[PDB]
Order: sequence, then C-alpha cells, then structure tokens
Amino acid sequence: TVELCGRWDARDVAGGRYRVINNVWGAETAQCIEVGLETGNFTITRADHDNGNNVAAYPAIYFGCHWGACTSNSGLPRRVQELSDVRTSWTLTPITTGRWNAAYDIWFSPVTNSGNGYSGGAELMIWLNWNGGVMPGGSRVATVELAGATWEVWYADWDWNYIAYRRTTPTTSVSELDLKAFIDDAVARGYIRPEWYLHAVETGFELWEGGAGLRSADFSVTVQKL
Repeated sequence: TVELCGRWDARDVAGGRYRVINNVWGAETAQCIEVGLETGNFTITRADHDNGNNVAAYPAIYFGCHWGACTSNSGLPRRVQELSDVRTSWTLTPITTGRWNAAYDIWFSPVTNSGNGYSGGAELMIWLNWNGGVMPGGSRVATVELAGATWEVWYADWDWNYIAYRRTTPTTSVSELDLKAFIDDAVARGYIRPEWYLHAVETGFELWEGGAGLRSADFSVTVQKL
C-alpha cells in the first residue's frame, strides 16, 4: 500500500481501470489515504477537517474521466441514449464519529471534453450511508422505489443539475447495483437529457468534519453500450 497525503494526489489502480484521488478540493486541512494498488481499496488514515457547512474533500475512486483525467479504456464518455447497462459494486466500512457521507458521484455533460468541468450538465449522487446530520443539497422532491430499495430524491438547480438519491435506510454494500435505473429516473424527471454524455462514475466519502477510519473496498464498474 501507499499513503497519499498531497491535496491533489492520485494513483492509477487495478491495471489502470480505476484511479484513486485524495481530492481535498474544499479545504486546506490535512488528509491522507492509504491505498491498495491492485484493488484501489483505501482507508482514510488522517482527516483534520472541520469545515462547517461546506464539503472539505471527497477522497474517491473512479471509472471514466474526472475533469479531463481519464482511466484506461473505460469506454467513456458515452451518450446516455447509447447505454444499455451500467452496474457497480462497493463495500464501505463506516465510522461513528464525524460528519460525512458515503456516496457515488456520477457526472454528465452535453459535450465530450471534461477538462473545464461539467457546467450545463448534471451531477447524480447516490448516498448509501452518512453520519452527523449531513443532508444533500437542494430540496427533497420525491421518494421513489428503484433498484431494490427506496430513495429520497433531492434536486438543486445550480451551474449543473444536482440530483441526489438518498437511501431511506443506510447500507454498507451494494453488488451489481443498477445505475441505469437511477439515470432513467433522472431522465424521466427532466434532470438529465438522453443526448448528454456520462463522463465518470465515482464513489467515495464527502467529508465535512473528520473521517479517519472510513474504508472503501471492492469497487467495480461495468458499462455496456447498445
């Protein structure tokens, strides 16, 4: 394993299929993650965050293209209308202190270049676990049954459309979760357009305060085109 403490530190893992990023994008407080290079599994070993109501960091593992940095042979970006199946697995280890969530962050945009971000596109989050009273951005607009569970749907109209599906009860693992079910729901609500591109599928922990001890493991993403 290797411990990464740099603000924008990263490592390609699993033969280049995925990439792990320390990603302390919202603060200057220290954070380190210890990463297994073959699997991408990681534990947050240090997290000095105490950021109030703003997210301090999002250590994560991803498949696809994150702000122009793409993993090896992901097949992304690809238009939503050209996707037939999108599945993912993940196992998280929660802690009982701090303010954080365990959530997928999935990015879409109308164009193929993601170097300047996803303005005019959408951010689709799937919250599986959390602690400390944190809540998604925007407002709760519905509660829906999807992919075997029930989820609150939160929406915010920002620079990009923010959509967060928050499980009604927390969980610590998913196996071959049908991400297309969530994409289809967001398309039906008008939050994502079929002509937009899916750029990246990421999962990790948004941290507001603390976070040391959280562990990410068993990550996998597969995408099948029509």
